[PDB]
Amino acid sequence: YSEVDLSDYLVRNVVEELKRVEGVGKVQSFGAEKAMRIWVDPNKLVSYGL
Amino acid sequence: GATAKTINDSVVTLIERELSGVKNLLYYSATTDTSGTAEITATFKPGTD
Amino acid sequence: ISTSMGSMYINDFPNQGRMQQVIVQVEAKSRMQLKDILNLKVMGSSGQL
Repeated sequence: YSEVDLSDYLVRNVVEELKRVEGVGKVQSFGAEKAMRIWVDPNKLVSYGL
Repeated sequence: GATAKTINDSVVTLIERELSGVKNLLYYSATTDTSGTAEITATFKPGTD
Repeated sequence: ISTSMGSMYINDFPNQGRMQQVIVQVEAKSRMQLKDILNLKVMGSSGQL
């Protein structure tokens, strides 16, 4: 599993359940959940007038 | 005008993730029906204003 | 200029049963040096770019 998979799992199934413990005040996750990324090429856009 | 699944995936969990962080919380629960209404109940520890 | 460097969030999609964000951003290679931003083209009154 890569870093993205680990961060996604941590956000999905750990952070919320890890804050159910009594005494836990704040949880700061140094990771991000998965998302759909569209990396656009402006040069290809201009060639199509978009 | 939405199914119970749509209101559960798009509303209940999103609001619940933040609800999990309130102080003095004993437990939380959520319910969704086909009527289109979602109801969340948050019970707090005894002695909480 | 406004949409050449930063990310834009549009809406959510279902990934394996969870609502996850959809982000549209310019390709990394095209947002690295001032030349990349200064190479952006717009159409004027004439057909030339």
